[PDB]
Amino acid sequence: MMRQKEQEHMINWVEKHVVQSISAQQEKETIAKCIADLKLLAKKA
Amino acid sequence: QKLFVDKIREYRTKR
Amino acid sequence: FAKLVRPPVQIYGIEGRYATALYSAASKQNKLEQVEKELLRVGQILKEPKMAASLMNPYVKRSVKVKSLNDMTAKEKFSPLTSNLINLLAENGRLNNTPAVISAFSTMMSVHRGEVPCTVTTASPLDEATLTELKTVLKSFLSKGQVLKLEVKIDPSIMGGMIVRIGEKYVDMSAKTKIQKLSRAMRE
Amino acid sequence: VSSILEERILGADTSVDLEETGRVLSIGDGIARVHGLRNVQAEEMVEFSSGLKGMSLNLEPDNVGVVVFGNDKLIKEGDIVKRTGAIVDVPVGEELLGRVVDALGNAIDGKGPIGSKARRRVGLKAPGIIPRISVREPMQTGIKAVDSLVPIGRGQRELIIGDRQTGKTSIAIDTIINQKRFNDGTDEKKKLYCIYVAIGQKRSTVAQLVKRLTDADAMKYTIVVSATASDAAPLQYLAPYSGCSMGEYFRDNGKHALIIYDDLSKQAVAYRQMSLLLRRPPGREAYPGDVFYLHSRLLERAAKMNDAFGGGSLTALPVIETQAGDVSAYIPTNVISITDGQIFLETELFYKGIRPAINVGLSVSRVGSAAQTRAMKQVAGTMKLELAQYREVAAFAQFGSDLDAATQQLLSRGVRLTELLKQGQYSPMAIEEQVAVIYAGVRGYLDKLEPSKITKFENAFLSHVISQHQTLLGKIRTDGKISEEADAKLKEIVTNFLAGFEA
Amino acid sequence: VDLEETGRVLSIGDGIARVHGLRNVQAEEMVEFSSGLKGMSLNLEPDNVGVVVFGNDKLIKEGDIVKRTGAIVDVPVGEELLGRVVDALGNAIDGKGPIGSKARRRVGLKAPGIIPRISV
Amino acid sequence: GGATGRIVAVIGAVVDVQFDEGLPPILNALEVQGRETRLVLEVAQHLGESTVRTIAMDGTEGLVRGQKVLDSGAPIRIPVGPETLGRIMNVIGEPIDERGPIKTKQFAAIHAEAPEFVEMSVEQEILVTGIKVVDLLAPYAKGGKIGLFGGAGVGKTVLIMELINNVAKAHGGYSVFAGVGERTREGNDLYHEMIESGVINLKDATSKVALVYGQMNEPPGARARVALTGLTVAEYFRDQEGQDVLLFIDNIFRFTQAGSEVSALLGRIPSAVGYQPTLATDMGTMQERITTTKKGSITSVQAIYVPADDLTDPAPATTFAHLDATTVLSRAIAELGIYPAVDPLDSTSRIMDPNIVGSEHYDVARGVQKILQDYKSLQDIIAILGMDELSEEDKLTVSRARKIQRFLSQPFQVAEVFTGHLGKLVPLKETIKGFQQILAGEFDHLPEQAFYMVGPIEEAVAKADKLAE
Amino acid sequence: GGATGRIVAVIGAVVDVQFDEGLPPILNALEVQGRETRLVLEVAQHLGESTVRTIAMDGTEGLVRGQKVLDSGAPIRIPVGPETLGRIMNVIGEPIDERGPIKTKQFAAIHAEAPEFVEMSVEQEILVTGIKVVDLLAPYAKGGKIGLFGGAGVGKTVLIMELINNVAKAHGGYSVFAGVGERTREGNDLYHEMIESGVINLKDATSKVALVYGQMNEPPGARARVALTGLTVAEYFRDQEGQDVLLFIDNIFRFTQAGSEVSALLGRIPSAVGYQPTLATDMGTMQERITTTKKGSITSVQAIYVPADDLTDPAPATTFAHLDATTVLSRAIAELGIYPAVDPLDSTSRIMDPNIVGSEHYDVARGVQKILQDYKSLQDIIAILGMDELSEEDKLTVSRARKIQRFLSQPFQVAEVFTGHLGKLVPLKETIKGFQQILAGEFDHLPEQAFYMVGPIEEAVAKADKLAEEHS
Ligand SMILES: Nc1ncnc2c1ncn2[C@@H]1O[C@H](COP(=O)(O)OP(=O)(O)O)[C@@H](O)[C@H]1O
Ligand SMILES: Nc1ncnc2c1ncn2[C@@H]1O[C@H](COP(=O)(O)OP(=O)(O)O)[C@@H](O)[C@H]1O
Ligand SMILES: Nc1ncnc2c1ncn2[C@@H]1O[C@H](COP(=O)(O)OP(=O)(O)O)[C@@H](O)[C@H]1O
Ligand SMILES: [Mg+2]
Repeated sequence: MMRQKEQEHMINWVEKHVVQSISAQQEKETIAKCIADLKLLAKKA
Repeated sequence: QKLFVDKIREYRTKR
Repeated sequence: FAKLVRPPVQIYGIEGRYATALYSAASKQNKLEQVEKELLRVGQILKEPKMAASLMNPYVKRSVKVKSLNDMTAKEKFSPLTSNLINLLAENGRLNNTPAVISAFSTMMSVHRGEVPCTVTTASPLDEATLTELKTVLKSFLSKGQVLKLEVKIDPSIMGGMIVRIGEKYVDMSAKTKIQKLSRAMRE
Repeated sequence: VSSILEERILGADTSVDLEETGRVLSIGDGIARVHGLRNVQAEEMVEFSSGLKGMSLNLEPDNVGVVVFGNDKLIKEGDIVKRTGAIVDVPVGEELLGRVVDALGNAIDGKGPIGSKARRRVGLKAPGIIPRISVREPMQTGIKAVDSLVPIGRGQRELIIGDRQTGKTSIAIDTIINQKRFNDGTDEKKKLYCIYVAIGQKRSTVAQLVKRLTDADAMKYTIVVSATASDAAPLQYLAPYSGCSMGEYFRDNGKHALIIYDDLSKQAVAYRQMSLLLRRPPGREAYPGDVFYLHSRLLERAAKMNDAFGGGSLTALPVIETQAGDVSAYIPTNVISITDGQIFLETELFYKGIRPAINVGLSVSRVGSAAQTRAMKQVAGTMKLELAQYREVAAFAQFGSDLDAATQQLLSRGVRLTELLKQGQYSPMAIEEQVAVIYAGVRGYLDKLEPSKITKFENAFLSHVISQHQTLLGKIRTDGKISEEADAKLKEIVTNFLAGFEA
Repeated sequence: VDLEETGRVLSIGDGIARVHGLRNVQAEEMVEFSSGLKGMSLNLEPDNVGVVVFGNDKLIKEGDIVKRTGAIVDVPVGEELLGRVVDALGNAIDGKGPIGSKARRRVGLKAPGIIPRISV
Repeated sequence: GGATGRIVAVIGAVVDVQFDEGLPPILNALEVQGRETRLVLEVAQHLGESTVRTIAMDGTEGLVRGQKVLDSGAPIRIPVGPETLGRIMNVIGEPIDERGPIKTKQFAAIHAEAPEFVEMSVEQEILVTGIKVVDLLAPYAKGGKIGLFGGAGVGKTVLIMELINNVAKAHGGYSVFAGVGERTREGNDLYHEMIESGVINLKDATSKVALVYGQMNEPPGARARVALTGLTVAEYFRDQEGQDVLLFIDNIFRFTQAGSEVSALLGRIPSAVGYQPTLATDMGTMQERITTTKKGSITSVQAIYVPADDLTDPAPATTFAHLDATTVLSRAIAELGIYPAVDPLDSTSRIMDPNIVGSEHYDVARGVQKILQDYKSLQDIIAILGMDELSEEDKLTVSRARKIQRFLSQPFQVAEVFTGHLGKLVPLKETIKGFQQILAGEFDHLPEQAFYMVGPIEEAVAKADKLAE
Repeated sequence: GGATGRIVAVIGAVVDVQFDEGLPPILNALEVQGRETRLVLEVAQHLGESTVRTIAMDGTEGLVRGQKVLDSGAPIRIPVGPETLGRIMNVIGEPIDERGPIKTKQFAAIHAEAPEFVEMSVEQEILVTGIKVVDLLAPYAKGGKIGLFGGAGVGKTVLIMELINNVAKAHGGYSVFAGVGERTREGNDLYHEMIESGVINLKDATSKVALVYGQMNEPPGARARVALTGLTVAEYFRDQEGQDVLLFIDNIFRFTQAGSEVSALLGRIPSAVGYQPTLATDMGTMQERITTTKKGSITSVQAIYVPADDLTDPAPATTFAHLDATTVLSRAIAELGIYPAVDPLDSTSRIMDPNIVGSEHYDVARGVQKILQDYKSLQDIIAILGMDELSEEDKLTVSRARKIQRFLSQPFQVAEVFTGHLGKLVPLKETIKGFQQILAGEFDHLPEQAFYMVGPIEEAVAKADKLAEEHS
């Protein structure tokens, strides 16, 4: 039960911190990777 | 490898 | 019966049924864009408040509805396709359904042109060079001999962005669903 | 921590790919009309964007009726629905043993993830007339009444029909608790892997059921599959097909398996909810047409396999309740019609005093003496014929029509065998003690012995035979037939014990 | 004339007058037919209003003009109704002159809560 | 002719296919491709933009909206000949006995009209099967629709095993079994018992029973039309083979269940109790196809389920209307202990007339029915007071009728494992002499258990001598 | 935050609200404005575009078509906490005892998920409720669902008031009463009884029972959400306080019937007898939330009306499926004069097991049920012929059976107005001893009139002695 509740606390804080950071992260390499992915699906399509 | 490496980094910071 | 000419998109329902009949007739007599522009002119007409108030109201005695629409047709000189179409919609009383049959037949003709209704969500106000390269790779991505008609919408909730729906095929690199896939991975 | 890190970041591929979707119309009450999936195949697992599966049925030209696997708050109008790409499937292994598994594959009991290896399609086609062979093995339940009047075959389906609160789940758990002594033994042919599919029950009944099985040390045959009341109607619908697919895995590998479908009428009523929400026309008692086809697939997934196909068997026993004993209702007539074996509990014998409350002549096993041991066949056929004679003579001589010596003989032997067939809850006995005690009941030696004293006769007789007659019971159960020296020895031991009983 | 406050009977059938328009109507409202009759507007739909009549359907044609009253289904009430045979809507049917009611009690309010009540 | 179409809507059997070039008429066969197996569709109604509403026979797990079907001009065609004897086929026409394909020359179409009034045969000759209660109380007809009703657990399958054994071995011609929604192990025991008894020969062409078996877990198009497959095979063995042929259809109530399931899904209003409105018409077609004609003689024994012993269900009532000599298999006489718990007090016969069978057989049959019917009201007189006040003669006829009712039981040879007794064969004249000798007053002193499980009257004499001394 | 949409169609509860930009998810609480009292609607089905099909909880009168509706964006958040003890509320969360608003700190939502299988209590302590028929034949489970079936006028409410006035004194755990679709007269009498009995306290913060009332005057949307209200109050007192709560829900057929009324308006196809297709799963979720868990204990006594005395009706049938201790408070045994008219044969309990309740209690209970089943067969024979057709064994069974069947009846404390006797609280060992003596047959000389409305067996001996002395 110790490792269970510490695991739950850990996983929820990880998800909350991910929301906190990536909600305020824009540097257009997201969109660059996404257009690269459309390009890759174009080459394989 | 965009998002999950940032999640790795935050796994380090919680660790 | 007669061989009903197959439309490219099966729009279903009542208005899709009227529209498939009208499409098969206009493709037998091969005046499809003429009938489309005439139905657009009709849909411009029947949004006038006097005509639509006369038509949507009951106790205007259906014979007088048929007479009024035949006189409106004989005033602006429609083709013999949409004349009998408006007369049939008047006789059956589904003049409530005529902007929806115009929308359905417009959809069927827009697929007859070859357009693909592309949806993109960048989840942020994107710029013009991104839109140019995206339209370039997406026009290359869809098919040969078809033209895309893309729309973009935004919302700050879904982080990251770039979901693209092209012709039922839905590619999804949104940061929110990446966290959702890692979320199903992490809970196990 | 670090292992959790690396399994999270390596396990999910995040391999994005172009994929068929479609937006959602009316999301009514677990049903969702989905517009767009023009290449979806019928009855396919599909996936709502909030992370929840649904099953696509009722493919119509307008839209597809996907019925959801769970809660309905998490779905709006206008969200995507991604095709998974395959029919709904159940992860099956032998590492799934002894673990409560929520109806798809999802082990909701707090003991880690399932170590499955063999995924299996759940809507598979049952074997034909050539891969099947007939019942041969004696599926014993430990109940004296079942194993002596309605015996089960490894290779067979046999109902437990009654009314509510009669002992049907208790008969199923007697059947489960008997087979421990065959699992921990030597022969693989004796060993048991059973699947208890609890449909539509409450979670605390399944929890106390797992408590009884763990306290009785049952968790190596057993696989408990709970689709409880709070689960959605397709989880209750699809759960016995999952247990059937796990049983088919064990059967086609060649291990003797069984499935207890507890409260199979709850599958029928969940599928009634599904059809009436997907707007199919209602048939009788508002159940649709193909409820018989539903249970017919589910119950003809089981018979003995051919000797060239591994030799594994399946024993389907579904538990069904009537209401006010009305056998003529739609679901009991359908499920009696598909099955062949059926155990009838009427309940007035439960309040009258026999336990388990098989009220009897309605109950029949069509495989009969073929699914008994040779000893029980040599002993307990005249018992069934005598009980038939006893029932009809008591039925017309309720008031004392004519009492010669023959009629009081019939009522004496009938009442004494009636108190033989009483048996306490959660106490199954092996076949050799059953042969011994029905030998002490049918072959004389109990006919004039005061019918209230039969239960103490049972207790002291089992104490005697387990006290200094273990090797003779080994001779009976391993030799098969009860031999003539063992026959006269049982005669001598029951005579000696009649003396020690009138001592 | 006006589809906001008046409406026309589309189809009076077995017990239901489906009336067209009548946009200013509110649910469960006594709406009166120009045949002198009353009804109560039950289920409101985006095309029509289902008013159930308070009499026979024989007196009502199709397209008979229907007019709102403006208030929920009421009945006249008071001590001035004492000594008297009334109809279900409040009209005196004993023939000895009209009623002198001043108040007007709504026919469908809720029972009191558990606090304003006290036991028998 | 082979016109292609598009599956557009899939619910079980009920599958809507859109044709726009060539429209197949009603009751046809569509081959759905795209499956690794074949899928067949029985075409019915054409609703518009041409739309056939078909019923699909195999499971429709995995049919895409917009699939390509092929259209052939077949109602449904099956391989039919002398080659299809020792082999089990299902309704599409394909072997499910794992013995390669069926190499035949001519096929046959499953759907045809019932022939004509001018071809109906008129002769009525008694068929004796060796069963006591059949041979005197409801005799069979060589060329007549024999039907045996019953609930669940009354003994229809053991009775049909006894008829298959005792008649299909006593038959120089051919046989056709039709398992219409019978459970798979009982049909498997039938196939293995047929192989081991030698009526199916797995080495050459010396077989004389043709098996058509549709399992009980197939979609309703495959569980209704499989009876019609058995009809088609046994019609070919009667139409132009020129042979006395007998057909055993067990169990035509899956036919009506299948019709009620598709009629729930096809879009038809439910009739009385919940079956289809086309019950009497559809079963009239498939029970008037199966009758003896002037070209050939065909006799059809039909194992016919009733739900929970309810004879006023409309499908058993209309099935009564189609038969010639039924046999009720009650349960209450097996609660007594007589097996099968045959009601002859509810059984019929077209064959039982004093000129057809005789005056001796007819008079002893009506005497047995008269003394068993009187035993019911007399037993209800007993049920309040007992055996004290009836009369001398009243108690005498109660004991005589009870002795007859115990004498109606007969050990089947195929059921030597349920009771253990070996089982015997009883000719007709011996049954007449035995019941006439019990009515004649010869055996008023022997106990009721001496007549219980016997064959002739000599077996009752031997069992009475065994019980006494 | 909220989204303003438009009412376009109105039937009762079922109000089709048009949303074009801000359509909310299913099971939401969205308020109609322009009203005297807040008209909270509950979003279900989105059917077309825009179309949330809401169920409306209050006075549907005055709902104009095209009317503005503010969507709040949550399920029905109600006050919970220790500030709700001794304080009445209805399904929105509103206090309807006119004392002021709830001054609690946190809100809990009306709609929640059941506790999972991972954590479920499997222990069964016997709840002895001082009633002879209960503690003998279907004894209650301290931590399990208890159900009081029965028709109209069979004594369900009187048996609930006995259960409060007997068990609710014992549990220091905060009790919760939920009245769903019952008389407002009974809620009023219960509220003043809780004031006078000291169970609630209007001058201090040390009251013991919370009250929720959604009585039968309410429209069907309201009555379909009262059990959820009182249940999430009691589910707060289980989870985030750790108490051993009692949950007295009368009368859960009103919940199911309000669901059937709403669903007949919701346009779903009617199921069997006249109910909805979602009878198994709506009641399934509502009953699976009523469960004893690792975090705390619920002992939930719930009264379950049966329509026209049909136990084969779908709602009582599924409620037999969802329970741990049934009690079939029949009517025919009250035609015979026995109150409560608890059919004890059709009443069972899961806890009756010789490895739990002991061998003595089990043997006495099964002997009592055996004698009464033999009496039912013999009363068929008696009703036709008469008692002069029975043997000595049969007549001793009939006499012992009538003695037992009268001795099951006792007078309660709350039903002292109807009868004359005071409230008898019978302990457990006296129930076992009394029925064991009557079953063993030491009382083959007392009349059967001496066992009627008695209590302990010494009161039966004393009633027979006083009967003989007043005949002396
Ligand atoms: N052999 C037995 N001896 C004593 N009691 C039994 C026996 N078999 C069943 N019971 C009783 O049956 C009850 C359980 O019934 P159950 O199988 O749960 O029926 P259902 O599943 O329909 O509720 C228990 O209360 C138990 O006392
Ligand atoms: N001649 C017979 N002797 C003994 N038992 C019989 C006989 N005929 C039938 N039975 C009984 O009938 C049962 C088989 O029933 P079955 O025929 O399979 O059901 P159905 O009648 O519904 O097809 C077996 O239990 C068997 O004991
Ligand atoms: N112990 C008792 N003694 C006498 N009468 C009783 C007893 N219990 C119940 N009753 C009778 O039952 C009635 C109460 O039934 P109640 O439960 O209020 O009906 P409902 O089940 O509709 O709520 C009372 O009128 C009372 O006469
Ligand atoms: Mg059960």
